[PDB]
Amino acid sequence: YNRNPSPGDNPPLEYTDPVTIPAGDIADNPYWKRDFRRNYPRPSVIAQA
Amino acid sequence: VQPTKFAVTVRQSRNWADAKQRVIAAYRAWIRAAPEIQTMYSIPFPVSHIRTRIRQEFERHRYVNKLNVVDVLLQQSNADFQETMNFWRQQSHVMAFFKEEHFRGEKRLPSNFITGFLEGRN
Amino acid sequence: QYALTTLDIITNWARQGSFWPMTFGLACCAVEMMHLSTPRYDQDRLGIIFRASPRQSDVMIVAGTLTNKMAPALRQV
Amino acid sequence: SYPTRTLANLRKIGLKEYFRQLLYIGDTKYGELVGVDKFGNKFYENKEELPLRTRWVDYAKHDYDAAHIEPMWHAWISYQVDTPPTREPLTQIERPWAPKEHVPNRSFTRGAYKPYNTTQPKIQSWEPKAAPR
Amino acid sequence: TGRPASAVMQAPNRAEVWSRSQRPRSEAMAGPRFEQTDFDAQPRPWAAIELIHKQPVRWTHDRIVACDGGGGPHGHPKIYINTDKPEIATCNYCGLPFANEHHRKYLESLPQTSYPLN
Amino acid sequence: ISDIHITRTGKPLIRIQGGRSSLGEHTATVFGATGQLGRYIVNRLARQGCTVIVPYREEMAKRHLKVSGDLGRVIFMEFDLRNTQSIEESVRHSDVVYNLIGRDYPTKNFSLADVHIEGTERIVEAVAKYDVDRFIQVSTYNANPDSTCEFFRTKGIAEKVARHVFPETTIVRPAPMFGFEDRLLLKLASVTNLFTSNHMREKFWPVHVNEVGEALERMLYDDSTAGQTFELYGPRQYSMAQIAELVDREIYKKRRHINLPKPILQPLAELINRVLWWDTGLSRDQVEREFHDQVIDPTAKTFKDLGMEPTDISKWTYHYLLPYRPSTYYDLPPSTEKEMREERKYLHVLDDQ
Amino acid sequence: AEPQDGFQGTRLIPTGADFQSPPDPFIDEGVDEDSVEGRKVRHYTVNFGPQHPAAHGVLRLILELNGEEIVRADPHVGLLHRGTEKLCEYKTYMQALPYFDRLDYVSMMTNEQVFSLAVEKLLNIEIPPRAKFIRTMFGEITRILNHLMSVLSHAMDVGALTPFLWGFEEREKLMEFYERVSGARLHAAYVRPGGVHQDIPVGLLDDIYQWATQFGDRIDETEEMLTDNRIWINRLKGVGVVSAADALNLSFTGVMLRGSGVPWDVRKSSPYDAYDQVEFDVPVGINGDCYDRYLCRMEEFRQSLRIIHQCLNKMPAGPVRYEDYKITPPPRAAMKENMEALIHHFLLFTKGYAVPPGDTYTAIEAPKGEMGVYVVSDGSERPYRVHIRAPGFAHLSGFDHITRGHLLADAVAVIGTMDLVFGEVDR
Amino acid sequence: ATPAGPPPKNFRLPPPKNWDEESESTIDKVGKYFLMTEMLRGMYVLLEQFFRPPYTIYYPFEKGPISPRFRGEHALRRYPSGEERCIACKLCEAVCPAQAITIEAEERADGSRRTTRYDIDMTKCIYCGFCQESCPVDAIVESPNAEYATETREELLYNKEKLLANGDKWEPELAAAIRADAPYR
Amino acid sequence: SPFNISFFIYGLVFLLLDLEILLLYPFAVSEYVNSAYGLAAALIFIGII
Ligand SMILES: NC(=O)C1=CN([C@@H]2O[C@H](COP(=O)(O)OP(=O)(O)OC[C@H]3O[C@@H](n4cnc5c(N)ncnc54)[C@H](OP(=O)(O)O)[C@@H]3O)[C@@H](O)[C@H]2O)C=CC1
Ligand SMILES: *P(=O)(O)OCC(C)(C)[C@H](O)C(=O)NCCC(=O)NCCSC(=O)CCCCCCCCCCCCC
Ligand code: SF4
Ligand code: SF4
Ligand SMILES: [Zn+2]
Repeated sequence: YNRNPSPGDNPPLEYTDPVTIPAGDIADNPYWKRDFRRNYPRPSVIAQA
Repeated sequence: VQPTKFAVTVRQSRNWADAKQRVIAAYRAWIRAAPEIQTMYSIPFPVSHIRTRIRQEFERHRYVNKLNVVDVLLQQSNADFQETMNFWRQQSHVMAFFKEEHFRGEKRLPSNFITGFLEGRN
Repeated sequence: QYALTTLDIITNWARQGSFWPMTFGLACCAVEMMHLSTPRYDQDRLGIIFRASPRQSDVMIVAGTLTNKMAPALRQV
Repeated sequence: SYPTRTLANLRKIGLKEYFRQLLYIGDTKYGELVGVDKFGNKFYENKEELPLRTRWVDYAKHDYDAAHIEPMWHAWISYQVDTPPTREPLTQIERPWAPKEHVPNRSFTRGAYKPYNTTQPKIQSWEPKAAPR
Repeated sequence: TGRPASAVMQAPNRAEVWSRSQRPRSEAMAGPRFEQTDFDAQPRPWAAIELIHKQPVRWTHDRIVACDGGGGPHGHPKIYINTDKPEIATCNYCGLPFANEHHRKYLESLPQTSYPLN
Repeated sequence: ISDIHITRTGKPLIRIQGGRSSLGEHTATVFGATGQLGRYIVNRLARQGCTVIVPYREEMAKRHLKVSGDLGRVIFMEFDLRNTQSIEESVRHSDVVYNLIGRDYPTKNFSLADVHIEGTERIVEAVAKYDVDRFIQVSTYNANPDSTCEFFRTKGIAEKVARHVFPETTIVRPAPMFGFEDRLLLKLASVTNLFTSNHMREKFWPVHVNEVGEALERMLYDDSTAGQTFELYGPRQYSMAQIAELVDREIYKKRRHINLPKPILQPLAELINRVLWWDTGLSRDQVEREFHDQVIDPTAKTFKDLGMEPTDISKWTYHYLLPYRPSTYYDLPPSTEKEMREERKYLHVLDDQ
Repeated sequence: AEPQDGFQGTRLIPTGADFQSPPDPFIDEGVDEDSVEGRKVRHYTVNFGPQHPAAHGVLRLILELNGEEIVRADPHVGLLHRGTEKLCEYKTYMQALPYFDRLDYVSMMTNEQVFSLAVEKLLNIEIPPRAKFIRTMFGEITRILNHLMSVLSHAMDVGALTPFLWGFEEREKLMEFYERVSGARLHAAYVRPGGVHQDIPVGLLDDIYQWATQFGDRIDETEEMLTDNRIWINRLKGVGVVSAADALNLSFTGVMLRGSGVPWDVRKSSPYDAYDQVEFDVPVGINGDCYDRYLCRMEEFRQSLRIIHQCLNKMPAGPVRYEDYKITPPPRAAMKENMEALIHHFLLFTKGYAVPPGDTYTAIEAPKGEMGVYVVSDGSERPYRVHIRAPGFAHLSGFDHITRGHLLADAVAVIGTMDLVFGEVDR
Repeated sequence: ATPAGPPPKNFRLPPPKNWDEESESTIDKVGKYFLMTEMLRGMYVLLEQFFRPPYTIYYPFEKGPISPRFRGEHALRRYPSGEERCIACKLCEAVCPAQAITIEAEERADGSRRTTRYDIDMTKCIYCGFCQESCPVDAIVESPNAEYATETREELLYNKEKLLANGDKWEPELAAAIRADAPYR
Repeated sequence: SPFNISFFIYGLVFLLLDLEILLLYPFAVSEYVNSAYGLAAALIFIGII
């Protein structure tokens, strides 16, 4: 039962690398709606004035 | 000296009369300690060579006319004094302050133009 | 020649059978040297016993990053 | 080991083979022959032993060493594959550059690997040619 | 050095260097470190350049052919080779030869060719 | 000191003068590198970026020499003074070859003749076989081809064969050397039962191994030292008894001096050397060495010709004998009245622990 | 006008000793002669270390002793200071991640978790649910791994030697799971900004469940040897006692904070990853001593196991890596087939991803206390400043205040109750 | 030390119990002292281990388990043709966390983009595997070989002649580990 | 450095009790003759120490 089979005999072809529909689709996702790195918040600064 | 044997609370010189008083007390302790530094670290030099070399390290900063610069130079001394009087520095750190125990020796810059030219910048 | 060779083989047999290492576990590699003492890989079954003292030891295992502050104590040990 | 296990394996391998194993492995162990390395090492398997002890090797040399195992068998002995090199197609690739014999770890011997620079010196110097006078 | 053939010949398959900045083994394995040494134990891989040119040409009826290195995701990034010059076109990543069937007559007439061509 | 060296054969070296990772570009072969002197010549070349070929007989002994150099700098070769191939292939790449090989006693495998002659022969013949540029032969003080001492005889004859076949040989005749891990001060420091037959009356000019190690570097760096003989020795005349009292004055050790006459000591000296497998410090030829005094060659160059000053042994005894100084709280002097009073401000017992 | 006004010393900096205030006289709680009371006692100093166990590899603590008791304890650290915080300024963010494996070298995937969470916060990205659960599962496998080192090495110093060997088989089994997801028994480099490097292999969640079914029995037998043992009890009761007020004032975190009766866990108070999705309890002690901190650590064994089982049952499907190739590397198959993917592959492994400007202090509940990092970003591809907050560094700083008056055999127990790996302390 | 808002329900401890308020019979309490019963239980647990199977592996005859993703010594691989896979992009040189890779490339005699130098300082390398994640042609890998202690550290400066020799030696096992892990890469 | 007084107490309490138990060993090899009268005296000696 334990570590049986080894990972070396796990069939390569069985595993699937997934995509999620919004971000991995071909037809209804412009990248610029999902570019949250470039919509980063700025630091909001308030001085004594 | 509450936490350690030679600890001194970090203090800021109030004026030049105070700052010169501290420098002289720092120099006094160091040259007092030179026999104790020469046995622990087995320095193969006379106590006189140690004392004359301690003097050089104060003679470097004799022309400092800034009071904020003296306090950092005093704190550096006090900390160096603490790690030498407690056997914390290794003989290798201490007798590496003497700049003649390099296999090239004290003579490590070229003396003049021509001797450094014939040796390729020393 | 045989006789001196036998003296060597016996001497080498005991330098091999009792293999006592002094150790400087400086960092993580020491963890992996501790797993050499655990049940899966046991050193005792081959005769290895880590001794604290250098006087009782045969081999030094420098296992870990050596720093300038640690080096004088490495050479002393 | 334990008496029930060591007794049964004597009933299998015989007293001359029992002493062979005490000299090398230090255990009395019985299993099926799985194949032979090019270096001559022999591999055995027994699903009925303690975990991580189902596969072992009987080395061909007296001064054995873990670097005597040929590479594809090395994956089998390490439980990294379940198919031994005796049925693995990846070993049946023809590679004339591939080594013919198994070379082990060759340090501590006069055949130890010696590195060298593989590139030419950077700056070529003038080959002095004095013009005639 | 010098006496063994392995210390003298750049690779087992090839005797000469194959780039201008490659050090010959004769000069790389001279000096004191290579005394009291086994030169037949020294790492000496077969030269790839000789092996690649022993490769037969893939004849093709197409202008553009695709090479991925021959192992699916175990090859190189898939690229496209144009075979419209009367020469043998080679994959930039792996070196395999490709040639259009239109240049077979011309290619078979050359005296020396960079790939076996059959 | 210069960045360019044209070797005696004519090839140029372009050195970069720094430390371990630098380029000294000198290739050296030091024969006799595992003794007490060789570790100073090896370390001096290696720590400045030079390749040093170190032929060795025993694997364990040589190990301390590798620390001094960066990767590819200290190369070790397994050699035997009777295997010429090992000698040949140790010197084929070398620019300078050193020969420091020498015993003070005969063995079951080497007579002072075999070591100092049959080895110098076998080695210098290789130096001449490959046109090595500099060959430096370390001989002994008092070397003389016609001497009652086999050490002064056989080492004096090697000097002959060195220049018969290699006329451009530097000869170096050092005085008894002293310092760390020597057989001079450490002998007087360590032994307890000491045998002599000339009242410890040897007179000589003790020299520090460290200047000898530094001097051997400078014979490589000056092309003018090639082909002449040097006499390295210290600044003051000394007798062994005067040397011992210095050891005595530092360490406070009591030793037994037996001083058995020469007729009853020398025949006995051979026996002990023939049955004891370690260097017992007394042998037949070593006792004869006791009767001679060092005579300085007046036609031979000295430290000054190499820009060097020897140091005496008196300035160094405290340094090299300080490790051998048993000083506990017991041996301290009787206390004074002032400090006896200081003890009354402390409690010297913990009555609650 | 510093530094100009400081040249002549016209201003003095107001020190804390200026703002000292006398205690209120009313509600204030608690000489030379011929007698021996005025007499002074000499002390002698003692150089303690290095001990045999791996974790306390580079400790040179100098004690001053009055007889047997400790007067003042001065640890000298730095024997494993390797300049990590400087070398991190010359590396990209992905290149600097392996430096975090080597801080607390018994708790690797939680060191790289706090660096990933810090970088991910400046990236302004949300990592996928599967990597959230993978990280919370392997963060608790890590917590079990560290406690097996910390508890059993502590008892090996105290002189119990058998529980150490039993639980290092448990440690030996739990490092097989590290080597299956990554290829390292110690330094995985598995947790990375944007999720995890690779998906878990296809039979691992079954193998962790098989390990899970028996791990409680291992805690129970380890607990058979120490918990009720009077020798164990009489070597940890009353030892290394810190008050709740002082643990806060001393910068204590974790079980050092929690063993004095302060209920506080970063996982409960500032939830990260999938911790808000799992039910677990927080052991809080009473008497602030080593026995409480031993009992709190054993309870965490059972709580981490209870989280790992919950993570197995909520493991969702989907990417284990943030689905954006400007931040995380594309699959190998994409890079070998699609133009945009090879461009994003190439630039991530040479330049790295840019992090937007700003600074963040991020903390997690590491097994040795609170571990935090301060990262200044300059908007470029290399960190402008990385600062690691190590729980053990603050713990060793309070060793003098805690071991004062104790015996040296007591102080060895205090060293083990503080979870101390010196690569953590010196960064 | 407790959160703001109402204190936790029964956060405060009960008052301590006096010695005579404790619920433990003198017989039970005195017997456990003199008989040392809890120490007896722990000694019994060691008898239980005594009669259980050991965990030990006989190495080097039996090896421990290693995954297809294991990170051992480096190797340079070929194609089925025999050409080196490496085209000198230098990506593995850029990503090296410890600057352990030094690559010099130029145009080969046949015009192909190939390395002239390929050195890996095995004493600088941290065995992270980054070099093999960044490859676009699977040229650099880390074999499952962990058994190569050497005598001198000059033996740990792998040049391109040793790394290719390693790939020729280890190719079946390298191809096998790649075959297992490729879907996840 | 001052030495702790407890070292002295260990040797002293041993020295006296060890002398005391020594004085009882003759009783254990002379019990039958000593009988009740010897027991009473030894009980008195045991009681004092
Ligand atoms: N030191 C002194 O007081 C004086 C010494 N000298 C001479 O200077 C030289 C170096 O001095 P020092 O370092 O003290 O010498 P040591 O005796 O300490 O070392 C001599 C060296 O010669 C090697 N050697 C000796 N005999 C043989 C042999 N038969 N075959 C091969 N190798 C051999 C030794 O190797 P191994 O250890 O394996 O035997 C060792 O490396 C010697 O020639 C010495 O006689 C001259 C005058 C004074
Ligand atoms: P006189 O009135 O002529 O001079 C007095 C001074 C010097 C104060 C001048 O009047 C003055 O105002 N000078 C400027 C103030 C000044 O000197 N600043 C610096 C003072 S601190 C200092 O100089 C520290 C020096 C180094 C301390 C350590 C020295 C020994 C270390 C090595 C010892 C040997 C190895 C262990
Ligand atoms: S091994 Fe791969 S990453 Fe490294 S230079 Fe070659 S092709 Fe580029
Ligand atoms: S595994 Fe080693 S060689 Fe490869 S990138 Fe990492 S440090 Fe560099
Ligand atoms: Zn291709």
